[PDB]
Amino acid sequence: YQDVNCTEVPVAIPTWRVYSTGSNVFQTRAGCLIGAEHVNNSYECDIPIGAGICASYQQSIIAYTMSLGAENSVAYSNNS
Amino acid sequence: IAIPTNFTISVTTEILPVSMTKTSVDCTMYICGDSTECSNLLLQYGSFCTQLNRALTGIAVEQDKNTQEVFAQVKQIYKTPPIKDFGGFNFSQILPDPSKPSKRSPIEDLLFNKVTLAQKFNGLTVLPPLLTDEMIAQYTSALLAGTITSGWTFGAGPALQIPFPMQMAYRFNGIGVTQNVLYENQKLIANQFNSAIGKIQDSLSSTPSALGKLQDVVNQNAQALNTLVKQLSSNFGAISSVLNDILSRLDPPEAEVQIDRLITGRLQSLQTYVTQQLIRAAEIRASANLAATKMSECVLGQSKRVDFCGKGYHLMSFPQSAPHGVVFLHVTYVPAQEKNFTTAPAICHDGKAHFPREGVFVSNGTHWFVTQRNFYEPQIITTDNTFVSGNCDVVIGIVNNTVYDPLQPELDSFK
Amino acid sequence: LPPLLTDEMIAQYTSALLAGTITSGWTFGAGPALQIPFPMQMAYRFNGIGVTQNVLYENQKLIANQFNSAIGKIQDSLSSTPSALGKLQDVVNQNAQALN
Amino acid sequence: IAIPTNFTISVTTEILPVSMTKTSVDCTMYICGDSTECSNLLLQYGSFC
Amino acid sequence: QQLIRAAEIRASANLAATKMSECVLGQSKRVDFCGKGYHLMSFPQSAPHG
Amino acid sequence: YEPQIITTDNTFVSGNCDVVIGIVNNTVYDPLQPELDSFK
Ligand SMILES: *[C@@H]1O[C@H](CO)[C@@H](O[C@@H]2O[C@H](CO)[C@@H](O)[C@H](O)[C@H]2NC(C)=O)[C@H](O)[C@H]1NC(C)=O
Ligand SMILES: *[C@@H]1O[C@H](CO)[C@@H](O[C@@H]2O[C@H](CO)[C@@H](O)[C@H](O)[C@H]2NC(C)=O)[C@H](O)[C@H]1NC(C)=O
Ligand SMILES: *[C@@H]1O[C@H](CO)[C@@H](O[C@@H]2O[C@H](CO)[C@@H](O)[C@H](O)[C@H]2NC(C)=O)[C@H](O)[C@H]1NC(C)=O
Ligand SMILES: *[C@@H]1O[C@H](CO)[C@@H](O[C@@H]2O[C@H](CO)[C@@H](O)[C@H](O)[C@H]2NC(C)=O)[C@H](O)[C@H]1NC(C)=O
Ligand SMILES: *[C@@H]1O[C@H](CO)[C@@H](O[C@@H]2O[C@H](CO)[C@@H](O)[C@H](O)[C@H]2NC(C)=O)[C@H](O)[C@H]1NC(C)=O
Ligand SMILES: *[C@@H]1O[C@H](CO)[C@@H](O[C@@H]2O[C@H](CO)[C@@H](O)[C@H](O)[C@H]2NC(C)=O)[C@H](O)[C@H]1NC(C)=O
Ligand SMILES: *[C@@H]1O[C@H](CO)[C@@H](O)[C@H](O)[C@H]1NC(C)=O
Ligand SMILES: *[C@@H]1O[C@H](CO)[C@@H](O)[C@H](O)[C@H]1NC(C)=O
Ligand SMILES: *[C@@H]1O[C@H](CO)[C@@H](O)[C@H](O)[C@H]1NC(C)=O
Ligand SMILES: *[C@@H]1O[C@H](CO)[C@@H](O)[C@H](O)[C@H]1NC(C)=O
Ligand SMILES: *[C@@H]1O[C@H](CO)[C@@H](O)[C@H](O)[C@H]1NC(C)=O
Ligand SMILES: *[C@@H]1O[C@H](CO)[C@@H](O)[C@H](O)[C@H]1NC(C)=O
Repeated sequence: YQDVNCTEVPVAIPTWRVYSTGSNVFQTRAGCLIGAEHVNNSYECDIPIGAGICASYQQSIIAYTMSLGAENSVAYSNNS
Repeated sequence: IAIPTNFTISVTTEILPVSMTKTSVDCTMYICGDSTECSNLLLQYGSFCTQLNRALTGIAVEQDKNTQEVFAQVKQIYKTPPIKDFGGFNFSQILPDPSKPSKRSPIEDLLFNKVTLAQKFNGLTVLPPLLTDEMIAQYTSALLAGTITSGWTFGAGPALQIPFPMQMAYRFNGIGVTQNVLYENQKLIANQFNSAIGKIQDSLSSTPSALGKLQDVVNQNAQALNTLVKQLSSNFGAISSVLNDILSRLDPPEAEVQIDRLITGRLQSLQTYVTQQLIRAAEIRASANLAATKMSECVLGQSKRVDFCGKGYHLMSFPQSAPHGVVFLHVTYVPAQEKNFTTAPAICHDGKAHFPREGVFVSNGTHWFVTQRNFYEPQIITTDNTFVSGNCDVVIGIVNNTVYDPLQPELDSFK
Repeated sequence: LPPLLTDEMIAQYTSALLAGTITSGWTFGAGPALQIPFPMQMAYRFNGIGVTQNVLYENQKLIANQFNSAIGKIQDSLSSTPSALGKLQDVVNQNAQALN
Repeated sequence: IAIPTNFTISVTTEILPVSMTKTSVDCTMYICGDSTECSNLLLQYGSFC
Repeated sequence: QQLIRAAEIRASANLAATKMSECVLGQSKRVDFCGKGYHLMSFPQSAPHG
Repeated sequence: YEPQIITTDNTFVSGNCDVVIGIVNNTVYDPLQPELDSFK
């Protein structure tokens, strides 16, 4: 649901009742996603959502914060 | 001829917008405004509504690709070493500041504060960008760390570390000035670099209209949105500009005409707005492509194209994020303090002509010397730095002189 | 609306650029303009495409004659053929037709 | 292998437009043309001009 | 129509400025960017609208 | 990476030793001394 402080999805509107006021709710900047489980990990970006959040399919659908890339560091010494 | 004897390092600012504000308009709600009769009447007109929605969505998608092409160009994310010993150089202005909210560098903070910026309307909406400001800052920091520690090697293959003064020596050797010029003047170069970067912040802060380009985009987009909103309250040749009065005060049969007039007017206004947005988006896309090219060709490597990055002989560059664009800090080499000499195309010794391998023949009045072409450094003429070709008759401006053989003294001493 | 820059000032810019590039070489685009004789500038420019300086200093007359001949032929080539300046006239015609 | 033994110096022209002709059209005068009734009627249409 | 034509003319003017800066003000090593062959130099001449 | 023995043909002399920082000592072979000694 786009840009809604979703405390009122059932009022806002069969099988739709599963995706209306479900067991999983996660408020984001772009709205809130129903039917996906939040994850503390971070992977590459599948189907985007907004504000640096990409949903994906692992089963189940997971919403996570995007990961830019693998961390790296070069051993910099003044004579190497 | 006139050869300079001294140089100056300068830093120049460049600003290029790379993105717009993603937006979408409720096509049916804007024209109708939650009315059943209006929707029923609009159903006759066909599929203009879907066309407008598809065009706006296509415009909104491309901004994310613009940002992705401009910034996301490094496979990995690099990190600056905890200890900073760069041979006398100072990067505290561009590198991220740890003891600070968020992670923006002081120059980025100044840029974000300088730009002056948004509401909810009837059918209009704004979609948040795919990449937040922190991620763009992380991209810029990764690029900056990679170019500080590795050079241009991190844009081709695996990153390979190298001391900074050696990288700068390579970059002078890349414009026809030997390494010893930097290696014998390291402290002065460091001082000039630090002073130029320090002056950049004051130059940005003093003039209020320094940006002038990222603000115009915001102003004109806001003007377009405001005039689109204001177009809603117009008679358009109808009895009234509000549907409720027409519906209530008048019966339907001669009210469909007024409703149709209002629908035609609002549809025309929306179509004009969409067309203008399409043209502006094309312009912004061209600018973003140019910015991506400048990134890839100047930040990730030294450029030989004249006046592409800064005015002068290009050295290297530093990106900085901006609210809806990117800022470049081109570092260039500019000579100064020139004085004239007298030349000659060739030197005639032993009946044969001689030409310089790298440089020119000059003399300060009596004695001839070979020097470079961008820094006056005389050298004694020997066989090592000249090559012979043909006789002296064919060349026009030959002169009378001698060239020494370094082997002769040793050979005479040791038979 | 009249143009901001009259044709005389545009000609003055072009003349300044031309004088700078004949006299000072490419230096006037980097910093202060620096003197250099023209045959040495062409020696630099041959050296810049992988050809040593020998060819020019021993063939100065030939290159000068070919340069003069080519410049002379340019006038005839762009004058005799009527359909040379096509893009400019096309733009003017398009604007005039749309306004009409 | 092949290696040239002689060269020719040649020049070539190239043409690029850089500017259009500046122009402007008055919306009210074009649409109405010295008529107060037309101007009053057009005032309702909004701010297209 | 005028807006679209003006955008095209702006693109052409940008290309002309790039050619001026890259070839009049210095030698260029991009192939076939300035002429057909190994580029040496260039000279600008004005025109009515170009 | 193809290392080579430092001689006087791949290096050029410039200036004095103390002006530059980071200098290190080594020897630089001269390709003429052997044949010079071969003809005493
Ligand atoms: C080249 O320019 C630099 C600065 O642009 C000169 O450095 C100055 O030299 C004066 C005279 O000795 C002293 O005040 C300082 O050493 C420098 N001053 C500043 C403000 O930097 C330098 O002397 C010039 N010449 C050479 C050969 O380097
Ligand atoms: C031209 O330059 C040369 C070298 O730079 C000068 O030769 C030296 O000049 C100084 C000062 O006059 C003398 O102390 C040296 O003995 C000269 N060198 C030798 C090998 O004798 C020369 O004087 C300059 N000529 C000018 C400036 O007219
Ligand atoms: C550079 O120009 C000067 C004059 O501007 C040339 O000096 C002349 O050289 C010719 C050589 O045949 C003499 O016959 C003249 O008498 C000289 N003129 C004067 C006023 O002395 C000089 O030759 C030119 N240099 C080159 C390499 O062509
Ligand atoms: C440079 O030196 C050469 C060699 O000494 C000069 O050549 C002489 O020129 C005179 C001029 O009439 C002749 O009479 C001599 O016979 C020449 N000598 C030889 C060995 O050929 C030359 O004039 C000098 N100046 C230049 C080349 O400009
Ligand atoms: C290289 O080409 C030029 C012309 O393209 C040749 O110059 C011509 O030479 C013939 C015979 O000497 C003359 O009849 C012509 O008048 C010359 N033309 C010009 C424009 O000077 C030159 O001979 C060629 N080089 C070689 C080595 O054959
Ligand atoms: C760098 O090399 C020079 C000579 O190669 C070293 O000079 C030595 O100086 C000491 C006394 O100061 C003498 O006893 C030696 O005979 C000199 N030569 C050598 C080969 O040792 C110089 O000391 C070296 N640099 C440093 C920092 O030690
Ligand atoms: C959304 O509701 C929650 C709790 O009611 C709270 O975060 C806040 O009141 C709302 N957030 C908004 C309106 O941004
Ligand atoms: C991990 O996930 C849980 C449940 O979503 C959340 O409460 C917690 O803040 C997350 N982070 C850490 C560090 O536990
Ligand atoms: C070798 O290089 C790696 C990084 O490539 C660095 O971590 C390590 O400390 C270096 N070791 C030595 C002995 O130079
Ligand atoms: C770099 O400049 C800043 C300017 O305030 C200064 O505080 C800092 O000490 C400088 N860096 C070093 C290594 O001295
Ligand atoms: C340098 O130029 C000045 C005048 O521009 C002239 O008087 C002087 O002689 C020139 N220097 C030399 C070495 O010819
Ligand atoms: C490199 O850094 C170390 C410690 O900062 C210092 O002792 C050493 O002299 C430096 N190397 C050079 C060539 O200055």
